[PDB]
Amino acid sequence: NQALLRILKETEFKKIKVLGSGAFGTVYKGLWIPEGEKVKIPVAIKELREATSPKANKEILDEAYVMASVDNPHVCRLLGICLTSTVQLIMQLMPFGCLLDYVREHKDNIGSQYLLNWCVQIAKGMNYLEDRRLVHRDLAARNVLVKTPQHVKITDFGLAKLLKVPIKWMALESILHRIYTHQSDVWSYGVTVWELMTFGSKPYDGIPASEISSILEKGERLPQPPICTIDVYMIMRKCWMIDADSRPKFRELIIEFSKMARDPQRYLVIQ
Ligand SMILES: *CCC(=O)Nc1cc(Nc2nccc(-c3cn(C)c4ccccc34)n2)c(OC)cc1N(C)CCN(C)C
Ligand SMILES: O=C(Nc1nccs1)[C@@H](c1cc(F)ccc1O)N1Cc2ccccc2C1=O
Repeated sequence: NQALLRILKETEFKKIKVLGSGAFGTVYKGLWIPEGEKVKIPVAIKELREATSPKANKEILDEAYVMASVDNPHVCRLLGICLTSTVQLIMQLMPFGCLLDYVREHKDNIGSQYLLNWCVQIAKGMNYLEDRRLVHRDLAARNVLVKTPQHVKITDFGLAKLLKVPIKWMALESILHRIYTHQSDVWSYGVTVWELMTFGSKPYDGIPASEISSILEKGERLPQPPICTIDVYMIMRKCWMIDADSRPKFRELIIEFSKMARDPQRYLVIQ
């Protein structure tokens, strides 16, 4: 469906300032000024480094059409694309940033209701992606954007396969065998929840990435966050089982966290 994706000209968007760096390009804050329109729309612009992919623009545009057809409240959608010597991707701006920086900036004012609400919404977005046969591969708190404090969306899924490796978020079968499934995303979701329950701590802080596979093979896992009760830590612990098919499904994670969101004081102990 070609109509869903905007083909932009260089004069239809302007970069204002730099938001951050991705794995393959810089993300800017900018304005989208559609031709023959009286609108100037705040957007996020990601410009890929030139000649970083082997695929030509014809194949990259075909892949971008898929990213422009997702229809879910908790999943980001590609708005436009500009095909010059470099590819430039345009998306709606999320004014509050990524969820990792948000829980760090607002650590003192975040209660149990917010945290369990985020776990449900992320599992809903991931469950929609599994239904659409899309594998994320890079699910982390840095890739969960905040449109408003209680409305989050998942971004940058399928980026590796559509075109330096995030070891501390990957399932063990992905580290050892380069296998990426929807159950492989369940592992990363478990780490993402761990980032939120610790209010943005770094997983395996101080441990080199080359030792991570040895640590997981020994049986070590991320420690229990202090605010988590035993019922909450066991779920994220089950996301880290060696057998990917013994991990919980996203449909089950939605139900488990939704029930806890009914009685948030019973499951998260926050001062
Ligand atoms: C933790 C990363 C982050 O996203 N930080 C911020 C994001 C903002 N808005 C926004 N909107 C849509 C898409 C993105 C985006 C997507 N990708 C892949 C990104 C990579 C790096 C950075 C942004 C990316 N971002 C935003 O708008 C106000 C602000 C921030 N932060 C918190 C400001 C940090 N920076 C200025 C130092
Ligand atoms: O554009 C993206 N992120 C951005 N952040 C700031 C501005 S754009 C990212 C992406 C966006 C989205 F809504 C959903 C899934 C995604 O994978 N995509 C899409 C795409 C298509 C073809 C080649 C590269 C990319 C690529 O990197």
